Amino acid sequence: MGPAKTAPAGGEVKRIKLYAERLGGGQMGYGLEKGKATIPGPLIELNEGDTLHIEFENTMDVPVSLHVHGLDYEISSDGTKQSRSDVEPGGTRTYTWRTHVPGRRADGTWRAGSAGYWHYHDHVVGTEHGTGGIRNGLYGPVIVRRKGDVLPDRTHTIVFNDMTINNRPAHTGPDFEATVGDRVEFVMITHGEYYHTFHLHGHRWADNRTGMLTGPDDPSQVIDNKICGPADSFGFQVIAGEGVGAGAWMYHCHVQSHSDMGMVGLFLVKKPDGTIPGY
Amino acid sequence: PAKTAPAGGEVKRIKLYAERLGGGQMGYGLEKGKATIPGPLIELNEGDTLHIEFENTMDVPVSLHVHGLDYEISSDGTKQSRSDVEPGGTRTYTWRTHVPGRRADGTWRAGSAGYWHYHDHVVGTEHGTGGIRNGLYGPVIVRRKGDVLPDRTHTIVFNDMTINNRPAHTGPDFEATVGDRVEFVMITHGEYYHTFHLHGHRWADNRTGMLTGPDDPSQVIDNKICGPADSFGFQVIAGEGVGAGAWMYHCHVQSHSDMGMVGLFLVKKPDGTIPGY
Amino acid sequence: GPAKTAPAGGEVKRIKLYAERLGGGQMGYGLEKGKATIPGPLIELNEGDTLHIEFENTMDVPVSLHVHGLDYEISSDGTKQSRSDVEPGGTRTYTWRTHVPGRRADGTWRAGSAGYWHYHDHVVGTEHGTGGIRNGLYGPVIVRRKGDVLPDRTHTIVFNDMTINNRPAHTGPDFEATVGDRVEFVMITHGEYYHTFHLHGHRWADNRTGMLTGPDDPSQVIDNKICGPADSFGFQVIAGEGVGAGAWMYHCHVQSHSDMGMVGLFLVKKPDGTIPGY
Ligand SMILES: [Cu+2]
Ligand SMILES: [Cu+2]
Ligand SMILES: [Cu+2]
Ligand SMILES: [Cu+2]
Ligand SMILES: [Cu+2]
Ligand SMILES: [Cu+2]
Ligand SMILES: [Cu+2]
Ligand SMILES: [Cu+2]
Ligand SMILES: [Cu+2]
Ligand SMILES: [Cu+2]
Ligand SMILES: [Cu+2]
Ligand SMILES: [Cu+2]
Repeated sequence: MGPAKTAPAGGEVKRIKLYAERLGGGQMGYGLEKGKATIPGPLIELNEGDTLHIEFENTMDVPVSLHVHGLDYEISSDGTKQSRSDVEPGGTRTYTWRTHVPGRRADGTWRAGSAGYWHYHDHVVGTEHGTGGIRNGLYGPVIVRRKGDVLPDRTHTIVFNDMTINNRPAHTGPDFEATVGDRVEFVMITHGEYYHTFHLHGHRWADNRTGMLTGPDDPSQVIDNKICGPADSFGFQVIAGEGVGAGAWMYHCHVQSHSDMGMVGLFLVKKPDGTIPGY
Repeated sequence: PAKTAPAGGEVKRIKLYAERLGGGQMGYGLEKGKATIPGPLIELNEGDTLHIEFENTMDVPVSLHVHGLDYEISSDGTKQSRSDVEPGGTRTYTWRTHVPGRRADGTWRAGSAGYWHYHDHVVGTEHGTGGIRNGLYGPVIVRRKGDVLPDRTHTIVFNDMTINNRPAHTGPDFEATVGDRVEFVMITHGEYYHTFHLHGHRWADNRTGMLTGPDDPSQVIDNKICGPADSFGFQVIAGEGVGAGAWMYHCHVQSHSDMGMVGLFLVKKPDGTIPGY
Repeated sequence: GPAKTAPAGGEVKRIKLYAERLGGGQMGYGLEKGKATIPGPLIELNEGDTLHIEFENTMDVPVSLHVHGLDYEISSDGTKQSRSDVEPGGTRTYTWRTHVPGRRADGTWRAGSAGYWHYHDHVVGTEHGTGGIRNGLYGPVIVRRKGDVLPDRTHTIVFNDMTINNRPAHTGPDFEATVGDRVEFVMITHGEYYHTFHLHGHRWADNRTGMLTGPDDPSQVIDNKICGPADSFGFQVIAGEGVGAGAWMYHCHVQSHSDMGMVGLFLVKKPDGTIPGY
């Protein structure tokens, strides 16, 4: 275990493509290429100061939109019908997201930077709030890193969408694998009608911007359990198995009927030899 | 720039009336026939004392209960403490506030500063379920010396399934000009949890809703879960980095969105116009 | 006089714990047979302490001990999948450890174990402990950091589904203090529902200790807090500070919940023992 890799300064202009596609069984998803849509959608990362142009195409037969949390966008990128920012069937649009660093305002106040654990999702499918689109799966993680932020080995996204994790059948996970000592990042997003409490066995994080204590000064409560509600996003990083060891470490919503009905997954933490004790 | 709050400590006095409004609604007001939902904004600087000369203008008992401020049990505003007000009655409710400081035990005593609220504790039940439903609630802000002052303050209450007891899809909308420093007080009441969301803007989840400086670890959010009696606030620079537009705020619980808990933060260009609206 | 503070930890400690049936379908944890309570006994450790829990299952159904926030190996997870439950009549030793904060090799700052936590059954009735938790097997755990301020008294309030501590509606509990006492509350939530915890006449910081660290701590100061199953938090107040003696209500603020009896009293006495208006 050596010194942490950290995020560099941003400010570069970046470009991707995104498609909205019908998937099997009435689901809909975002993808970086036609035929490539996933639920959750592709993870988008940026460094504070980066600009992102998303060349967007709706391949479906209903209007769809891309709406993002926390980042800078003009009203023309709001991704709503009210702002005439949605996309007709077979149409395209360029959505532009911007980000900025923190800094002293001319009025003496300190302007918060864009950095955080955020998300994007449809605002027009089935209702003008994207209720149907979100149900069907159009949602995905966005991470904006501040310069100096600690980088993980792997990032995993867990979305509680109504009664499902990542729109999966009950009791299907997903499961994520790590090796003891790995620095693992989780993005935790909630959607739909219901409140949840996210819980992770054998690990804990700080309730704050990065999910990690900035040092001894940081008062933030340290927690393994966090209540969340539709459109909430937070994130954190743990050292897999730290002080605990290898094992199949459950994560799950802690609402009792929710865990019983199956919103449950495994953080599978292997010994260096690839074996998991007691699993 | 950035006007700030002065040091507190004055003794202050206001009149407050509970009154019936249209259709089974009830509200607090600063003058008879002037009641509003939400009630009048009460602002204090830490150390201030507030004497409230309270008159119940209605035909049923009512009370005034406040969160976070200093009050003796006789100002609790409950039946249980015999602090409520009979129909037609008057009472003086007293709220006090204090600054932070070191205690004799060595700990750090938190001051009164923050985003708080008041509301009835006796109407319809001994928890004020009927009164709160009917609209007796209002915002209270206590400022610490040095706190940044806004240009305008707006109160948004999620009360059960309504915003400020309005009919669905009625707003309210609030207007601003790009660059204005705008304060929001966000209160929740009733039966249900909600998630408050504002397009195009973000705030720090902390006492003032703003980062204190480069060392403040607080998560920066546009979406916040809230339950009955939850109280928070923040300030934004209107349109900062995003420009003008009709910027939606709304509950993010999907059916609540769909059922009309929605409003607009209307941010005008200097010329008074809103793009896309 | 200066507050008492928590000492450095690092001792190896040991206790016995029993799971046992109580009246009317209730189940509880206890320090001695016949002694089970709901909530179960308070367990208090200093960071670095190790705790060996010598556990006996007194009941006819398998039961388990699962804990939040503390370090434990998978063999102390307390779940069926890890084969850490305890057969009826059986015994097992569960081991919880704790650690202090400090720098990692990678240069980051490792969070310590300190906090307000809880333990409960993971096993009875479903493999999430739904029956067990409903029956009352849950309890508070506090892990203190060296230097943390210590109270005169600690009280545990658990919102479990629609009850406070599995008590009948409108039964409290009520807690007594004298004006000026330093009183600690551990607030835990279990079951199916979100709640909001509210305390009249007092307030705390929403943060690790429930108290502001000093003039630079940004944490919101609150009298009202939303919580959901398995959330835990705690705080300490000076009873009656700036307010005075009185019967100070606490309750869930969801209106139907308070109307239906999730309510209790923080009874703050004058030094002579009397409470005004009560
Ligand atoms: Cu929206
Ligand atoms: Cu859930
Ligand atoms: Cu657990
Ligand atoms: Cu959203
Ligand atoms: Cu109350
Ligand atoms: Cu809502
Ligand atoms: Cu949004
Ligand atoms: Cu209240
Ligand atoms: Cu579990
Ligand atoms: Cu409740
Ligand atoms: Cu209250
Ligand atoms: Cu648990």
